[PDB]
Amino acid sequence: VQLSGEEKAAVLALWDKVNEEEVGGEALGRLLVVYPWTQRFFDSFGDLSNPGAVMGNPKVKAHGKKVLHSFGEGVHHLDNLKGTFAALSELHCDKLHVDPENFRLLGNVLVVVLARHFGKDFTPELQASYQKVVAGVANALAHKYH
Amino acid sequence: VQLSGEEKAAVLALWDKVNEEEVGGEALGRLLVVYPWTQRFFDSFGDLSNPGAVMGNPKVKAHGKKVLHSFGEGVHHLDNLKGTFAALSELHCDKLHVDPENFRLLGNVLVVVLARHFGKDFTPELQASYQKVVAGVANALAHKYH
Amino acid sequence: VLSAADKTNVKAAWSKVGGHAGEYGAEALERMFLGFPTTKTYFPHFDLSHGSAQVKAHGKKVGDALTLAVGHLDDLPGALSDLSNLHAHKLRVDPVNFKLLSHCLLSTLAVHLPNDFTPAVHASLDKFLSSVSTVLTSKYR
Amino acid sequence: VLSAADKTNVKAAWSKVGGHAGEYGAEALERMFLGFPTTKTYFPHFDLSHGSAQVKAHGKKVGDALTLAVGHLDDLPGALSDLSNLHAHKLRVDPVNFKLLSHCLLSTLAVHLPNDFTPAVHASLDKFLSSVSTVLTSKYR
Ligand code: HEM
Ligand code: HEM
Ligand code: HEM
Ligand code: HEM
Repeated sequence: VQLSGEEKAAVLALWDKVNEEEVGGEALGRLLVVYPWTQRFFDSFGDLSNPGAVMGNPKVKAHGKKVLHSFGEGVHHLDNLKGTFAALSELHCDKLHVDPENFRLLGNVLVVVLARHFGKDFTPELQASYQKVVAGVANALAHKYH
Repeated sequence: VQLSGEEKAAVLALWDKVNEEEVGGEALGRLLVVYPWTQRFFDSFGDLSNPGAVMGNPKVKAHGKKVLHSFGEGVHHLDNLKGTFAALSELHCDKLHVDPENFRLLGNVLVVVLARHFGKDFTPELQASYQKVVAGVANALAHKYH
Repeated sequence: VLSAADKTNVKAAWSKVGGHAGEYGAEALERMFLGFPTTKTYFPHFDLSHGSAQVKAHGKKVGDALTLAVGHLDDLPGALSDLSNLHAHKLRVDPVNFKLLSHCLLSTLAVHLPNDFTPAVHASLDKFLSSVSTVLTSKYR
Repeated sequence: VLSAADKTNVKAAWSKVGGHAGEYGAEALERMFLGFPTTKTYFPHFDLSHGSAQVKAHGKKVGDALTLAVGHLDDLPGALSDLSNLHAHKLRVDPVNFKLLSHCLLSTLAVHLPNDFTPAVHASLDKFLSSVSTVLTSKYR
């Protein structure tokens, strides 16, 4: 992605404060609720009929944590996004056949979640930096589509 | 991007039968008429008030041919697109500020125009092959957006 | 979306389509399956081979559905209410897919009615399809 | 299309915004200009510096426009008629930019109303913004 030296410092400093479990569980949960068609990929997780059942589902929280941990790998390897997500790109594109637009949706949902947990500390300047990182992850995951 | 050995054959074959004088101008015109907001980047072309003026405009055919031309350069350098359109990339990105999504829309109308021109010889297989070429070109012009 | 002028174009243009709606729906589908693989996901039980009796049959369903809508442009949310529940609530189809079908459909129409597919009709038929897509992906209940 | 549950969610959440719609509009715009530089292109005559009084003034217009929309959920096409003609015919704003402003509005709302910005609310507010974006980009009816 390549951000100013100062930006990296700012992005990395916020991530030291992120609880992958809380944040991930909410991010994946909101995705399932705000964009219901994403539910099709998780029918095995169980009852996702309503927001209360979705936020409470234990598999949603568990898979949510895994996803956020993956973002963390991206945040600590901003110089090599392509190589960092190569395997996940094959899984999501070739094997699961997920449309690339969804990666961006999850990226923005993630940003909204961070905004809700850090409030005023999530300044418009820090967010701008995070839209770059998030945009970066999305393209790398969509790399197998090219 | 990648196509079968027999794919490039059927693709390049069709491209030889293309009227570079027309196709270019009809693709751009249809783009300007079906998605009106794109007219914002072509004010200096003059009258674009109605479909009759656009398809008749002289600068639309002229510029149209240039566009249809760099597309051919795409049909040939398929396994090194990032390089071929590298300069046009920093052009539409740095100067013009055109949103990546619009390259996809022009690619699709180009496809529809080819469809109107070759009728049944433009088969779903052939169309499928061209969706690959259309997708790659679009992705290459977007490389400078990170 | 869908102004007085668009409606006139849609009604008129579908008129040129006539009873080939069924056949065009089938061709459109085949172009979609071959052109955009991600869409094969929603039809695990189908025979996606060239010439399928399921595809052709389904294409017919899509065809009448569109003819139905063309006759209720003033109340698409009502006439299509059932299909909306099917695609958005039951099947949960991803909205991006609707743009793909729409594209493949217009491409099919360009193939068979090259002289009726003028830039203006092209523009009207695109809006019509977007509106139908919004209703089917809507979950207004 | 907004459902009944969505209309109720929107009218309720906006009750929480209260008289801060204008401030949130300004922050939304400030987040958009720094987060997606391309959008500045549309404001060549504005002073986009930080804390600009020009951005605060405009942010207020946007805030009011949205409070107006919340009052006419049953007929957005009619209540926002003039804004549509301004954004689609004169300004010719690329529709993509509306998604960017919507995401920045939601982000801004998550920051100021952390306890009220639930999943359900988030979901409805998003349908609402897409619905408003549809109207403003359409050269409709
Ligand atoms: C920001 C982009 C995303 C990231 C970083 C991400 C990351 C991951 C990771 C790390 C796994 C777990 C792999 C493992 O346990 O071995 C996974 C699995 C999977 N992802 Fe994603 N994902 C993303 C977006 C999506 C989207 C939008 C969908 C849904 C439409 C999706 C559907 C799946 C599915 C179905 C699995 C398999 C789940 C399982 O059985 O564990 N992912 N993803
Ligand atoms: C498939 C994607 C496209 C291709 C291959 C393409 C190709 C070209 C080429 C070859 C030029 C001429 C540059 C030169 O002669 O030095 C150009 C210029 C330009 N393009 Fe594109 N373009 C594409 C998409 C777009 C889109 C979607 C827009 C519309 C928003 C756009 C707007 C322009 C403008 C305004 C110019 C400047 C023309 C002038 O004033 O001379 N292009 N493009
Ligand atoms: C122009 C838009 C579309 C229209 C008008 C349409 C119309 C229809 C109709 C009428 C049915 C019900 C037929 C029956 O009762 O057996 C149906 C079923 C179905 N549609 Fe669509 N559809 C559209 C788009 C989509 C899209 C984009 C997809 C996904 C790629 C899709 C996937 C399906 C599936 C899986 C079924 C059930 C198939 C079966 O089990 O027989 N539809 N559609
Ligand atoms: C949520 C959707 C939006 C709403 C509710 C909205 C609302 C408004 C309003 C109320 C005005 C009226 C000014 C007046 O007559 O006093 C306006 C003007 C304008 N809007 Fe929007 N707008 C939205 C999105 C956009 C987007 C996405 C852009 C482009 C990035 C845009 C660009 C403009 C511009 C440039 C003006 C003219 C400003 C000036 O020169 O004074 N708008 N908008």
